[PDB]
Amino acid sequence: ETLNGGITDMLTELANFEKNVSQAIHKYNAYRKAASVIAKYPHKIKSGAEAKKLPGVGTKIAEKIDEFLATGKLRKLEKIRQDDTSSSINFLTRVSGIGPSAARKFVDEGIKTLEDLRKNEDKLNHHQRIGLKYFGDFEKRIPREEMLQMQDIVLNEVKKVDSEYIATVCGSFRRGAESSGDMDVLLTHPSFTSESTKQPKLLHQVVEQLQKVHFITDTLSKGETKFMGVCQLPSKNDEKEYPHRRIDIRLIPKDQYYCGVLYFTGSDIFNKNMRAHALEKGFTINEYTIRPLGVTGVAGEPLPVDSEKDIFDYIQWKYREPKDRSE
DNA sequence: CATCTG
DNA sequence: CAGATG
Ligand code: NA
Ligand code: NA
Repeated sequence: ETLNGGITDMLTELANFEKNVSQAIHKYNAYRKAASVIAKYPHKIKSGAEAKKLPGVGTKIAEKIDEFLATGKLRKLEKIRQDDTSSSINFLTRVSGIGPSAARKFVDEGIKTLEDLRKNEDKLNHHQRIGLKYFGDFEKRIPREEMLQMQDIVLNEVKKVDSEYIATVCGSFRRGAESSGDMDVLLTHPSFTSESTKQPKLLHQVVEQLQKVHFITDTLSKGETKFMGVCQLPSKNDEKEYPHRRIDIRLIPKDQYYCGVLYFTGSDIFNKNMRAHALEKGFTINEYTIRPLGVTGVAGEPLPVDSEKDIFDYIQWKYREPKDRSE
C-alpha cells in the first residue's frame, strides 16, 4: 500500500503505456498482474531477484525494478515522458469519444491538439464532436449543490410523464459525496421486466421530456435501454450559465432494479465485501439478481427482491444507509 | 454490455 | 459484420 508504491507505480506507467501507445496488450497485461502481486506483497522489495521470486514476475520486470531501486529513475519512463507522440496520444484520449485507437490515427495524421482537432472537425464523428465542444465542462467535477438541483429536475419530469416510473440517481452522489463526475440515473417501470417483451417507449418518452424542458442538450448515444447524453441546469438570470454535464439514463426491468440500484451505488469495495459475504450466506449476487447457492458447486434461481432491504435481509446483514456503503 | 460507425 | 468507445 506504500511499501512498494514506486514500484507499483512505475509498473502501472509502463503498463499503461504498452496498451495506449504500442498496441502491446500482452505486455500491458503483464505489467498489471505484476503491480498487483507486488501490491499485495508484505515486505520491502529490496531488489529485482527478490521480486522475480514472484509469480507474474519475470526477468524483464525484475530488470526494471533493479534500475529503479538502483536509481530514482527508469530510462524507459524517462524516454516515454518526453516523446511527443506518446504524449499526444495521452492527451487526445481525454476527449470524449476518442479512444487510443483513434488517438493513434489522428496523431499519425498530425492532429495532436485541441486546435488540431477543431480544424479538422470534419474527421470526427458526432460523439467525438460533442466531446470536443465540451472538453472544458467535461472535465469539471459536479458539485452536490448542482447535483441536488439536477436530481430535482429529473425526478419531477419523470414523474410527470408517468407516475409509475421509478427513478434513482446512483453513484457517489447516492453515497453522500461532495461532488461527482457525471449524473447516472437508474430507471424502471412496473410494466417492464425480465419476461415482458420490451417497451422502448419507456426510455424514449422520458428522454424526450428532458429535452422538451431543455434539460438535456445533446445525445451521445440513444439505445433502447441506455441513453448517453448531455444536460444543463438552466442558467438563471443571465450572468452565470452552467457547465455542460454528462448524463446517462438506463431502463431496467422492474424485477431487477434493486440489485442494480444496489450495484451502481457502490462502492466497488462495499460491493465486493457484500458479494463475498453473500457467498458465505449461501448466495450470489451480481448486477441483476441474487441467487440461492446450491451445494453441487453452483446453482441458480433468482430470489425475489422488492427493495435494497430484501437483498441485505437475504444475506442476513445490516441495512446500510448509502452513506456507509463506503467500504 | 450496449451503441455507433463504416 | 468487426472493432471501438464509455
Ligand atoms: Na476519450
Ligand atoms: Na480478430
